[PDB]
Amino acid sequence: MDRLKALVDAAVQPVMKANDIPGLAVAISLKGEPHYFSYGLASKEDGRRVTPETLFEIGSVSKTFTATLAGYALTQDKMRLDDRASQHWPALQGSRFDGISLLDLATYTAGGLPLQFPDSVQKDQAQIRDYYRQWQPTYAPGSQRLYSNPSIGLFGYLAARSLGQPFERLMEQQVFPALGLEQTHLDVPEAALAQYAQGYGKDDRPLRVGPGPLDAEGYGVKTSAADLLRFVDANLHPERLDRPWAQALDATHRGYYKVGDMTQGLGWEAYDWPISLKRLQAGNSTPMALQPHRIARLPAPQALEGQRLLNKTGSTNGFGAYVAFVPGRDLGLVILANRNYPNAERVKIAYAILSGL
Amino acid sequence: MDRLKALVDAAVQPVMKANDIPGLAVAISLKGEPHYFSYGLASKEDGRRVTPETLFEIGSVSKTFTATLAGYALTQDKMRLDDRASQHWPALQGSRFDGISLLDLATYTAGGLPLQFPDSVQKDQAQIRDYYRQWQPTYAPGSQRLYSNPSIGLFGYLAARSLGQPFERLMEQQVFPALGLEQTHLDVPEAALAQYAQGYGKDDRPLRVGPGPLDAEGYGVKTSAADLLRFVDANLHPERLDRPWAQALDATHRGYYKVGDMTQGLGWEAYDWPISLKRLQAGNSTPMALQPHRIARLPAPQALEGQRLLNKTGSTNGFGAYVAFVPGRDLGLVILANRNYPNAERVKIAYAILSGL
Ligand SMILES: *C(=O)N1C[C@H](NOS(=O)(=O)O)CC[C@H]1C(=O)NOCCN
Ligand SMILES: *C(=O)N1C[C@H](NOS(=O)(=O)O)CC[C@H]1C(=O)NOCCN
Ligand code: NI
Ligand code: NI
Repeated sequence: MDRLKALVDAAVQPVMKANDIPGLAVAISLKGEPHYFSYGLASKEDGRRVTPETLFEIGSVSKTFTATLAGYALTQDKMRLDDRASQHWPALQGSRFDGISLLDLATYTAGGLPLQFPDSVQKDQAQIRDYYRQWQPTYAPGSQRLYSNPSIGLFGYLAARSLGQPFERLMEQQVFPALGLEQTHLDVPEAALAQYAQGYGKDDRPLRVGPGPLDAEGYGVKTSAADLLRFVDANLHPERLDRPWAQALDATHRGYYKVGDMTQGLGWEAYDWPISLKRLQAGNSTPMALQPHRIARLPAPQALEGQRLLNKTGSTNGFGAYVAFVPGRDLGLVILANRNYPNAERVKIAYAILSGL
Repeated sequence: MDRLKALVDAAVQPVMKANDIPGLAVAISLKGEPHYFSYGLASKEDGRRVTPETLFEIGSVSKTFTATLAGYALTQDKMRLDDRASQHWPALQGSRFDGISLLDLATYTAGGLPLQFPDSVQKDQAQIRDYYRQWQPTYAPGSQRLYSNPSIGLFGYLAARSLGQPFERLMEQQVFPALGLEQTHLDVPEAALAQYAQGYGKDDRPLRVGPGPLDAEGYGVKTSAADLLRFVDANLHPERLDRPWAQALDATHRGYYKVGDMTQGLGWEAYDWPISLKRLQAGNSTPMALQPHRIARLPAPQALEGQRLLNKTGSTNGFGAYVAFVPGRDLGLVILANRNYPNAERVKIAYAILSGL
């Protein structure tokens, strides 16, 4: 494995140095076997080292887990993607969500739901409900992609409602276990807190993510490199799971439209593979997150398999994560850092590694 | 026996409906007498009905047969569980299998051998050998249980080598006949193909298991409900076979360590009986098959008899099998289906039946 070791060292170390990244865990799945590389410090104050068991905040990578729950709800015939959103929450009946579908919410095409909830919306059922009740669209549903936590957040919350339980309960009791995961959480238990890395912000201050409205659905997962690769491996081989959970994962591997080179799935975003580093970086750039883009809608849902790269970026104030896999090559990659360093740099590491596998 | 009929019907029918199972064969050994219940279709195409003679793929239940061959090798003083793996295959000498025991391989504690051979390893001796020669442990031997086909596959293969014959020949010529079995096969003969059920996959496609490296050892057995109950009955009363085969069966009823509620034997996995449905389901859950678990090693091997439930689950892309017995209550159960439906559902059927006996 010294060959893989040399490749990963060469990819990681220059970027860790250039971005002053205290700690970074890599997990690679190659030819059906895991490989771990654990760099630096989980905490600068007490000098705890990064291991494959260190817990990191993965931020928006959480959307892939949220998509998995929604996938399950489909397999159980509890909801359908063409359902009107308000079908699954009576409180929204009569609002604009009578005419917005679950698919629109999942794929950020509801009509201009913002990146975040207004700063005034606290983590509170009534305030979240009221926000959606009063929300006035900027566009007609299904025409403009605008990356949005309130959009996919609602999708996840409605999936939970369709299954008749809180989102958090379903994730902790059903989803994580069904995926073969045991070190993956929405709220890190007391027993595992010693594994929780410290995050380091823009100003080098220690930071951990605080609560917010629909945080669990949008950006709330904490996990290790080892457990996140287990998730990637389930995505590569959904047959490691029970039938309905295999089907749930399959549902997150279906593309609905294109923006530039990117095909939008549930949570996952896909690309042809190979693709240039420059194009992959463009798909993961700040304008992709912050600008609205017209969508090019596929005539039918497209299976995101074969020679394709499926990926997701995620950040919190103190953390930067990236996950990617190539279904047709059985390659899987996880890079978790305890600094929020640029998306382009994460893609740089991933590309250098994947290019050499 | 309409009373047993009422119990079995009530346990089976709802689960068949819920999981869209085309065909399911139940065989129960109660107080030393067999009872068969045969539901639905062995093939949806030609409407052939399930009978106690229908052949199903039992997947990982095959491991109990593999363990029995190893049990025989032990009785014939051809190998010992403490033996270094490479003692029984000179080709592995100089590899990590110089420091891994037969017991490690049998009980999935070699140090991180994966669930499956990499898809790139073909059913070929050289490729299988090279895989093992190049393999590097994630963990120290004897410390972590990670369920693995290459692991127990090697155990069975090495047992065969110790006896001086191919694994397939030993199973067909010696093991199956010794157990009184005539409808149990690694490869179904032409004469019996009309009995071989069609399997039905995740997507409802007609599926039968295809060849793979060490498939015979890990998951390759096809058998009927009647023949598999005959095997269960041999397990309940080993003294019913020739002395060496009685001893071979006894060897598979010895526990070496615990993980949660489960005591690990050779092939067989054991629990106290009675135990809650919830706990029995956890023992047969996805995290059990996919997560590494630190083992709690027993001071000496524990005889798996009296008030205990010994069981094994098994699946292929198109089939789902479950077998269980309670030595101290002389109870035996076989449930074979031609759909790979969730482990928890199989346990639900079995628990409902066993609790009513
Ligand atoms: C997800 O991690 N997001 C969404 C967005 N950036 O998109 S990404 O480049 O695809 O990750 C803004 C940052 C981030 C969060 O919202 N993270 O949650 C912590 C602050 N709300
Ligand atoms: C055995 O049937 N296995 C082992 C594993 N699941 O464990 S079990 O729940 O104890 O059965 C994965 C699936 C399955 C197979 O490997 N089946 O053979 C076909 C794929 N190699
Ligand atoms: Ni594959
Ligand atoms: Ni008895």
